[PDB]
Amino acid sequence: TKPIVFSGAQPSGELTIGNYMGALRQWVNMQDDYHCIYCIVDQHAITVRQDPQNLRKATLDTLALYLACGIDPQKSTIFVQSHVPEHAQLGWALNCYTYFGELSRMTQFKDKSENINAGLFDYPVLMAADILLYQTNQVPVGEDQKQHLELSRDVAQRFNAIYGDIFKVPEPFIPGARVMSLLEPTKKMSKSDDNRNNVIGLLEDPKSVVKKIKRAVTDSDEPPVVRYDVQNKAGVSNLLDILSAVTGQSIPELEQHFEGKMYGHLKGEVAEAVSGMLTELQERYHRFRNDEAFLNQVMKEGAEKASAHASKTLKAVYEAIGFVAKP
Amino acid sequence: TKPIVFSGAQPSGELTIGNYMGALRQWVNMQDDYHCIYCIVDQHAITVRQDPQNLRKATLDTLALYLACGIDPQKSTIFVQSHVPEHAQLGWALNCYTYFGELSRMTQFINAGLFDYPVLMAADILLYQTNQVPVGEDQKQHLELSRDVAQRFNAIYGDIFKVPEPFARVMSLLEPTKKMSNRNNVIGLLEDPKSVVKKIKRAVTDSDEPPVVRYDVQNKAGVSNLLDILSAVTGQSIPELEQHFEGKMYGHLKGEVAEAVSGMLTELQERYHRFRNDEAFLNQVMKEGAEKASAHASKTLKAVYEAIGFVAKP
Ligand SMILES: N[C@@H](Cc1c[nH]c2ccccc12)C(=O)O
Ligand SMILES: N[C@@H](Cc1c[nH]c2ccccc12)C(=O)O
Ligand SMILES: [Cl-]
Ligand SMILES: [Cl-]
Ligand SMILES: [Cl-]
Repeated sequence: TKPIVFSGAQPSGELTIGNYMGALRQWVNMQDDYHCIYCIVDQHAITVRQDPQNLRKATLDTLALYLACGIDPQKSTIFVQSHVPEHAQLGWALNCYTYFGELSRMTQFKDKSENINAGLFDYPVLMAADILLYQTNQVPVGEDQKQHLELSRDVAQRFNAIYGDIFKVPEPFIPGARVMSLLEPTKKMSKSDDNRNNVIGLLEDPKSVVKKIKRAVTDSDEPPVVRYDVQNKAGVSNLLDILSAVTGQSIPELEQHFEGKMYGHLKGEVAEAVSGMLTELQERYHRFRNDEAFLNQVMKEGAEKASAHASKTLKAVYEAIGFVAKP
Repeated sequence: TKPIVFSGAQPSGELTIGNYMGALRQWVNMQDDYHCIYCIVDQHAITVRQDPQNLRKATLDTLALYLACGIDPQKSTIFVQSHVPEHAQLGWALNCYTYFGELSRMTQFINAGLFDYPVLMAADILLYQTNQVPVGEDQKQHLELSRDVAQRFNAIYGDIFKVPEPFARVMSLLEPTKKMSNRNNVIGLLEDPKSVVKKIKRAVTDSDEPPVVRYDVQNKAGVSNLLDILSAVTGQSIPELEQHFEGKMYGHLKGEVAEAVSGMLTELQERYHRFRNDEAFLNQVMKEGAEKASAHASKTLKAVYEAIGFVAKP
């Protein structure tokens, strides 16, 4: 039986080449060997105040972007969280099996903190419901969500001890390419960066892409030497890693290629490689994003697959708890 | 048209005549002056540890008992809370418009459900455009939170919610200064006439010599409470009962109270056992009640989701 993988996607409308070449692009090629579920978590998004029109548009942006990256709605389950009522239903039930102190001591809650709302406090529980609803075996998680996945595992184990093996206990599972910040090559490229000159978005205009890459930090070696050395030449190594990730050429092959050349040549090839990659992705993105009837059909079928799987686990949860079954 | 009243009923099943003749019986008679909604709140019940079988049984007990008292599932909306997903859905959304300090400052307030259930209660009420909510003094603070959250959300997004408003003296048989709510203080609605008469016989009375059937809450609390119970059941004003009991002792009063209470309870109990043992009938009531409740509630939930900025579920 295929492992079940659950991934939450904030409706931001933004991904970086780091997110894509590092995580998503590889997952696109694993949709046949895993049961991949992608959930656009608009219910988590409103734990911070959102402009309503931006939220709706960014939900569709994110959907069209995942489709353009290659998520196939036939092979995978992709949907909008609020379209599947089971997420909020199980979220409430798991509140009653979650300790108050488990939530009050979350780093995200103290790091987001009297002008705080209960959704910021409670969103770890909704996250646990998102995962446990689908008998999830694996969850891709960054270091910042690690504490949240641990709670989901603790709640699944706590519930199972009381009522039987109802939930699968999820595990972290992070498999690709190493993409660092353009002006700070010792820090991973992050979509949350304040300095946007460190980041290349998948939907960034190609003109701005070449500009940012030409600004990418390199070293003061005289004469310049294009070789991979992360400790001494972090900037040059980062550009080599990005170029290798886009073109498939190995680092040694690129080194021989740039023997005797300046860092400007490396930046030039990186810029046109990345720009070409974003050009292909953006052609697909605009096709999908300007056909909102297609997007609606994807959302409808995705939510129906999601609800059909999710309601099996919710019904088992309600039976164990002692709710009268819905006729 | 008719104002909407929302009432949450905990799945307990063991109501007293104080509950019935104080609140639920008048409620039953108001089903055509109001659009009455009765929600059996099993999702609130699990904020404290519940035995699964007892929770399931008590949910059905409450439904059968409310029907037996005269709640009409065609005139009113009666349903089990967990059968209507819109309650949890709006419950989560309203968490994001509730201050954490509002919940921590709650007097009644350990799992997160016990901390967060006031938000779910606000969702329960606001889903149905509720005008009035009958609340005990212990829930007054909860109702005020629901008003604050509704006004706060409306100020941000427009007038989506209606701001709700708050909407027979039966005392303990052994200590009549406290209300009937030690089961010897209590007369349950599902209590056989033999048990009812025995508890009423043990009801405290004064020591006036000669004993007098007169209403006096200061000096004759026990006798007055018995006159209150009889007045509630028969419909006779207390002064009429005083004239009727002139020259009679407290044994005569207690015998009349027992006969009247048991006569009322045999009607309710015959209906309760007919409904309670008919699983198909209860399933039909819960099914139609959930469908009515969801159709009403989905209207508010869809407006909330549209205002907030969610893509509408296609
Ligand atoms: N909290 C996650 C989003 C999320 C919700 N549910 C999830 C389940 C798995 C992974 C991520 C998620 C984030 O901010 O990124
Ligand atoms: N918590 C309430 C039940 C309830 C839930 N939601 C409500 C809304 C209105 C009135 C009561 C309720 C009680 O214990 O009685
Ligand atoms: Cl990131
Ligand atoms: Cl460097
Ligand atoms: Cl009471």
